[PDB]
Amino acid sequence: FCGKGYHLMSFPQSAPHGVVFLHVTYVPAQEKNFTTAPAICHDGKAHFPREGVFVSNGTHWFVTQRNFYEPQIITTDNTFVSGNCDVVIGIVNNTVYDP
Amino acid sequence: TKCTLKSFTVEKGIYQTSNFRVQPTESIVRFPNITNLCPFGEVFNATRF
Amino acid sequence: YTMSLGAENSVAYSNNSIAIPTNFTISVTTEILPVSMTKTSVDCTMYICG
Amino acid sequence: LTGTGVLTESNKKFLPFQQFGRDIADTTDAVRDPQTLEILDITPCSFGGV
Amino acid sequence: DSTECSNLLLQYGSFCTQLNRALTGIAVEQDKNTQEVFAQVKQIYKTPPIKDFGGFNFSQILPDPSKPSKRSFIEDLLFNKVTLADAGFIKQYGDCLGDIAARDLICAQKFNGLTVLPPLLTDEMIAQYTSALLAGTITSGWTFGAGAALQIPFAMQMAYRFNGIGVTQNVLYENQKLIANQFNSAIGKIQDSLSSTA
Ligand SMILES: *[C@@H]1O[C@H](CO)[C@@H](O[C@@H]2O[C@H](CO)[C@@H](O)[C@H](O)[C@H]2NC(C)=O)[C@H](O)[C@H]1NC(C)=O
Ligand SMILES: *[C@@H]1O[C@H](CO)[C@@H](O[C@@H]2O[C@H](CO)[C@@H](O)[C@H](O)[C@H]2NC(C)=O)[C@H](O)[C@H]1NC(C)=O
Ligand SMILES: *[C@@H]1O[C@H](CO)[C@@H](O[C@@H]2O[C@H](CO)[C@@H](O)[C@H](O)[C@H]2NC(C)=O)[C@H](O)[C@H]1NC(C)=O
Ligand SMILES: *[C@@H]1O[C@H](CO)[C@@H](O[C@@H]2O[C@H](CO)[C@@H](O)[C@H](O)[C@H]2NC(C)=O)[C@H](O)[C@H]1NC(C)=O
Ligand SMILES: *[C@@H]1O[C@H](CO)[C@@H](O[C@@H]2O[C@H](CO)[C@@H](O)[C@H](O)[C@H]2NC(C)=O)[C@H](O)[C@H]1NC(C)=O
Ligand SMILES: *[C@@H]1O[C@H](CO)[C@@H](O)[C@H](O)[C@H]1NC(C)=O
Ligand SMILES: *[C@@H]1O[C@H](CO)[C@@H](O)[C@H](O)[C@H]1NC(C)=O
Ligand SMILES: *[C@@H]1O[C@H](CO)[C@@H](O)[C@H](O)[C@H]1NC(C)=O
Ligand SMILES: *[C@@H]1O[C@H](CO)[C@@H](O)[C@H](O)[C@H]1NC(C)=O
Repeated sequence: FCGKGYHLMSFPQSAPHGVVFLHVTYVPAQEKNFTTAPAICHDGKAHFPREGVFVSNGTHWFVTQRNFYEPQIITTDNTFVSGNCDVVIGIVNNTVYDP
Repeated sequence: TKCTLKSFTVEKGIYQTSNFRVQPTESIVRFPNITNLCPFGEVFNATRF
Repeated sequence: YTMSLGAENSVAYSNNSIAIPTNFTISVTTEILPVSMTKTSVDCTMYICG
Repeated sequence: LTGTGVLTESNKKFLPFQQFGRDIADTTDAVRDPQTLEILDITPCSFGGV
Repeated sequence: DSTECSNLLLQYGSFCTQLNRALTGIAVEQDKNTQEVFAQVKQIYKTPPIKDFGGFNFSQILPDPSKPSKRSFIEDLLFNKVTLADAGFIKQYGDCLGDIAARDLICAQKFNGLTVLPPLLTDEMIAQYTSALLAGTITSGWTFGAGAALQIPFAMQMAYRFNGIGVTQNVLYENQKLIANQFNSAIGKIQDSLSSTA
């Protein structure tokens, strides 16, 4: 609607019989593949991400926001628990570290 | 404005009005300086056509 | 020529794979949009009579 | 050529075989006066820009 | 068939030229309408082979590569339902009234000058835009036109879209099979409704 990428700002400028918008937008680049999971079964209970997604680098699991790779250690503050892990399809086994 | 809108009540705003204000009172005729009469006697009253 | 529909590229879909960016660019683009046109009117007495 | 309007002095130049002037081709603007050979341009009496 | 066609053109040509400039502006407006509806994102994504859509059966809207046409099943039903010029006017016109992509010069003669201009976007190019929109949507979600489409599993996109309506992801991930079955049943009821000739 207001430029390619994620919109941030738009600056109007007057123009002969019109207006010119200077759209300042966020264009992502240098993407990386990651092995992702919907939830994590720890201690017999499923942990779902409060914000972001569960991805893995090598054999270590982190939670990151979707639009930028910021690896954060999986924490009980970062996740929420709902039910058991027998019902979630695609759940992986990992530990949820507590502060 | 009333004659342009064909109504005795006009509303608030601007209105473009056609000309009714000026009427010509004098007429001028300008012809070339010609004195002699045309020879229609030669054309019309010739002995033989 | 034929009209270009867009940039040809492919994306690899998998049930356990995601793509997350590691960098970004801040891009300023210009979009030009007309707002008004030339306001014109006709004068009736000059148009009809002259 | 009969009409109703106002005349001004014009800076136009006429060829010797030309008598009337029509830049818009539906209104006679410039004319050559028959007695004095000055060229007078005719604008309408109606000031409709009101 | 006038003998004095040049004089008739000199006396009445600019009137028809203005009217034809109005009709051409209308036709260009129709082309801009088609572009602003279908060509919002000018990126063409190839249709993926059907592989792990989370139980969501998209085969009726996502087009098959086996057919020579780019259309899908539901699209085929939509174009088969609306026959062009299937109206009383067809008997007099001979289908000259609408674009069959085969209209010939004889139709202009029948309509006294009136011609039907073909659209700028071929129905193949509209079906390709629709297929690119579908493939990009299913594969990526919101990152489609943001540039650099970022692959994501469809279940996680559905979890994010439940987060959009204020429902936690556990509702989806506990009831994924039920939601997929409901979606497939709704798609089947739409197909049967389009196939019912109503
Ligand atoms: C994935 O990335 C994380 C974060 O960089 C790695 O975790 C750290 O890696 C460094 C270098 O290997 C170690 O010195 C730290 O002790 C690690 N800390 C943690 C959180 O364990 C992680 O090793 C990477 N995994 C793989 C296998 O690539
Ligand atoms: C996650 O770990 C649990 C054990 O903590 C696994 O559950 C066991 O899996 C083995 C092999 O399938 C079975 O023989 C046991 O009967 C299971 N025990 C339980 C507690 O159910 C579970 O399969 C692992 N899941 C993943 C994704 O690897
Ligand atoms: C992301 O890309 C930007 C450029 O778009 C990189 O910025 C450059 O950083 C290097 C090293 O610090 C400088 O030498 C360049 O002058 C910078 N260029 C610009 C455009 O400012 C940035 O480092 C990249 N980040 C990653 C992680 O690749
Ligand atoms: C999605 O549903 C369609 C039907 O709407 C499935 O197509 C059927 O495939 C089966 C064989 O598996 C045939 O017996 C049917 O006759 C097919 N119907 C039609 C009209 O094609 C399609 O296989 C389903 N997709 C998946 C993978 O579940
Ligand atoms: C909510 O309603 C849905 C149907 O809209 C129920 O789903 C059915 O569940 C029963 C029992 O598990 C199954 O026999 C049916 O096959 C399901 N139907 C569908 C469409 O999948 C669901 O159980 C209801 N939930 C509650 C708590 O009432
Ligand atoms: C991600 O994986 C696909 C297929 O495995 C590959 O085509 C693509 O280049 C990969 N991207 C990165 C950034 O590794
Ligand atoms: C992804 O697909 C592969 C191949 O069908 C399958 O083995 C795997 O279990 C699937 N994973 C999930 C989470 O659906
Ligand atoms: C036309 O000629 C006749 C013959 O001389 C003459 O009697 C008459 O007056 C003339 N009429 C005019 C108008 O000159
Ligand atoms: C026309 O004749 C009048 C009367 O003698 C004279 O005043 C005027 O100058 C003449 N105009 C010419 C010769 O252009």
